[PDB]
Amino acid sequence: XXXXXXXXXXXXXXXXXXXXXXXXXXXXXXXXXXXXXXVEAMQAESCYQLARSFHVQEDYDQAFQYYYQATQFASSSFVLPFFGLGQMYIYRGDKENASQCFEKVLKAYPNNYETMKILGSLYAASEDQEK
Repeated sequence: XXXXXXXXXXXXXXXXXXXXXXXXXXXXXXXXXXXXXXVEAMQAESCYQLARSFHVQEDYDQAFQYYYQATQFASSSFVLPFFGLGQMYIYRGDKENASQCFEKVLKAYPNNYETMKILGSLYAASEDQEK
């Protein structure tokens, strides 16, 4: 109602479309937000939504690349990217970097049930008594 012109607004629209099941609108909004000023290497939401579209489709290589790009883009929302990206390590067969990303996510937000469950499963599968 206010104005759909904006990189952050485009990212929010893409996220709301990807949550509502609409990958074309998400891709278009991501491209428009990456093309527009204010969002070239300062917005994790575009590459984050691209990596989530690839993750939901089981495209973990491009999803991991877009997750790393989003994590390099915006640290202040890094609980969102690395929680995906370490899960891409779960796709890769690398529990160490996955546990590192999940530990960073847990240090950012210690109230996440899903990240806590994933870290518990990873520690029970591959961790010693000191962990």
